This record gives sequence, C-alpha cells and structure tokens, in this order.
Amino acid sequence: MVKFLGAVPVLTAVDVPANVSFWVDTLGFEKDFGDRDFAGVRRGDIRLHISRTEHQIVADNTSAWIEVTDPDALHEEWARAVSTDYADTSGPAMTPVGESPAGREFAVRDPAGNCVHFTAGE
Amino acid sequence: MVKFLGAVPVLTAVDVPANVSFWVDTLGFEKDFGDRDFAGVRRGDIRLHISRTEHQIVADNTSAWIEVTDPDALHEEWARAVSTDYADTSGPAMTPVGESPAGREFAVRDPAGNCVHFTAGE
Repeated sequence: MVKFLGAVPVLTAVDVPANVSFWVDTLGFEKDFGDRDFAGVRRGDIRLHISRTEHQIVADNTSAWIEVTDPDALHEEWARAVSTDYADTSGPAMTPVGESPAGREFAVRDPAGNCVHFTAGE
Repeated sequence: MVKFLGAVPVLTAVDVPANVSFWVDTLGFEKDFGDRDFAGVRRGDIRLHISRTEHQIVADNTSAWIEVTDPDALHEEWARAVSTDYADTSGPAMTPVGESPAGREFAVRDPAGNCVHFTAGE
C-alpha cells in the first residue's frame, strides 16, 4: 500500500541564486543543496525547490501554498523585513492578512516573481 | 513557535477540468473542490492545487515532487492506466523507475504538461 508522505512545490526563477538568497537570508529558510540550475530550501517540516527557468513569465505565474500554525504571527515577523506594499512591483512584498476559503492567510511575492500563500493549517 | 505543517504544489493547466479528471479518474486522487479556474485534489496526507493559466508555456514548465514510500509499486499500479512512452507527447505518460539525484523515482507528465516526480521517501 503506497503511502503519500509529503509534497515539494517547485518555485521557478531566472536567477536561482538570487531567489535562494531571499528565502534564506530574508525569510529565514535554510539552504539544503543547490547551484545555478536547481536549489532546495527548507524550514520546519516543509521543503521548497527552486528551479531555473529561461522564461520570466513562467515565474510570474508560479505559486504555492504553505500551511502554518499562525499566519498572523508569521506576517508580523516578516513585516519588519519585507515591504507590505504589494502593489509596488519594484521588489518582493507581502499582502496583509486576509481571509480565504481555508481561513486566514497572506501571500509573499519573492524577487523572482513567485507568489506563495501562508495559510492557517492544523 | 510558528510551525510549518505542509506544502501544497500548484499545477497549472489551460484546461482545469480535464487535468483534474486525469488526477482523479486516472491516477486515483480525490477531488476536494474545483471550478474552471482553480481546483484541489488529494491523496493520503498530501494535496495538490490546479490553477488555470492562459499560457501553455507556464504549464509546460511547472513541476512538483511528491514523496512516497515505494515508487516501484506505484509505477506498477499506474502502468496499466498510463502510457510508458514518455517521448510520445500526444498525451500523458511516465518514465521507468530508476536512480536520480533526488533518489529512486519516476515522473509523470499529466495532460496539461506538468511534470510530477514520485520519489521514495522516509
């Protein structure tokens, strides 16, 4: 009987080392492995891969959902280091906490253009 | 503290209903919700979201890793339902199971173009 244990979303980026540096140095993830074509980061029980793409439009349409125990606490931690004005596409930024079919969540747009949602989970 | 519980990859598809039917009716996932724009499927402890996109090139560059207990048994189970001629782009298909940098695994390309890897876990 095959058990499905975990899922690893794949974010995409034109510049993998630069996007890895944001997840690690700014959001606090840890680097698992990686080079210029493909890297792995992790935090807690989850992992994210970052794969190189030659087309920017692929990354501006890439997204993922991450479940966390407390989106509001995580939002305030990251609010001191990430712009809270999401409409400014001059750089990475974060939305305010809001509500969705799954409950409280917020999103982060990384420098590569990926949109990752941080949603309440149990 | 803030705990990270699980991650949900987002597959993309120009035709969401069709790609959801592949995952649910061919590969045995369960459908949690979905319309023409967004859907979620699940199996065991993991979930996948499927988001509509207007550019085929996004789907053809979207990928995900799923960790499973035994890829070889899972490949057998789908071997009747899915073509093993990976090269045949006429439709979905999968690779043989073999070693890879992520570990022993195989991959499936779904009707929308996403490439999902099924890797032995722990």
